[PDB]
Amino acid sequence: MALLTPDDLININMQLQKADSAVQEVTGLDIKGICKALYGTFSSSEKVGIVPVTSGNGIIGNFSASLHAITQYFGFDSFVTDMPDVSGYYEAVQNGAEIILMADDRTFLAHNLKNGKMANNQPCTGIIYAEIASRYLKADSKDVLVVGLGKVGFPGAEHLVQKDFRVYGYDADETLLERATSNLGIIPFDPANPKKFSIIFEATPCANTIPEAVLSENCVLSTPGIPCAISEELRDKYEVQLIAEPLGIGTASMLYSVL
Ligand SMILES: NC(=O)C1=CN([C@@H]2O[C@H](COP(=O)(O)OP(=O)(O)OC[C@H]3O[C@@H](n4cnc5c(N)ncnc54)[C@H](O)[C@@H]3O)[C@@H](O)[C@H]2O)C=CC1
Ligand SMILES: N[C@@H](CCCCNC(=O)[C@H]1CCC=N1)C(=O)O
Ligand SMILES: [Mg+2]
Ligand code: NA
Repeated sequence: MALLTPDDLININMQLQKADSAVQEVTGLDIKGICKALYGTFSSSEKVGIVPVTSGNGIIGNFSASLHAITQYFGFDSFVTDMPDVSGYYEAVQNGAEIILMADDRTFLAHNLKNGKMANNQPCTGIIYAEIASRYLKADSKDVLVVGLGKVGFPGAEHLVQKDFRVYGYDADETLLERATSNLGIIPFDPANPKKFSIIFEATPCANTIPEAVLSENCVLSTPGIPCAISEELRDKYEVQLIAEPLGIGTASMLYSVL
């Protein structure tokens, strides 16, 4: 388990703007366009109730405020409830929320009360970041390297397999790698025998997970992982096109998936 810190979420609007610019450079589409390609949906000022939750480690500084900003950015009529938890849920529904957005330490969900669709942050984040990686316009290859095969990584890899990409996967935990290979049919990546990729998807709570020998010039690294999968030095050396943002892209994926 690795949760967001208040420091991760400083100037969320600038982080989102930069991420959107990067996604547009890499794919030719903005985040809205990516969500449109994934789900066929667009926002129509749907009312979104954001409920703070005191469960477990409790309320995270900047979390609800960031969700407030993210939802407004994508054109939703969002609000944050005064009360937390069940009282907050009640408040949200009474105040006309169509979509409920809330998170404890284990689950971050979006529930559309109008159509009954419900999203989980983990697969939604994996899918969108993998989708963005795969749409790299100057890729020249359908080989994709997936580093990290957990809650976010596995559904990302699954998506890429469904989208007919040649998926190579690595996880430091042998069992997780074996599970991904036997359930998805991905190619197990051997770090001792590396090849260069133009498309990399990483979902790990660790730094320096992308070895130099894997990088090619101008390669895309699409990663929700925190901290950054690659050092500044390696990122600069190979002019890596980085898509990395702490909350907004995954939240967009959730919201557009329930429309
Ligand atoms: N930016 C965003 O919007 C979001 C970010 N996150 C962040 O994404 C990260 C991943 O989340 P989950 O998939 O839920 O975590 P997880 O713990 O379910 O999966 C992480 C996997 O990475 C593997 N791993 C660790 N070090 C490695 C290395 N050096 N090489 C290869 N594999 C390695 C672990 O064995 C584990 O299987 C976390 O840092 C989390 O905080 C999570 C949700 C949304
Ligand atoms: N209950 C808290 C929110 C806890 C969210 C923890 N989940 C994560 O950190 C996920 C979300 C994206 C990256 N990891 C609150 O209401 O303030
Ligand atoms: Mg994100
Ligand atoms: Na990382």
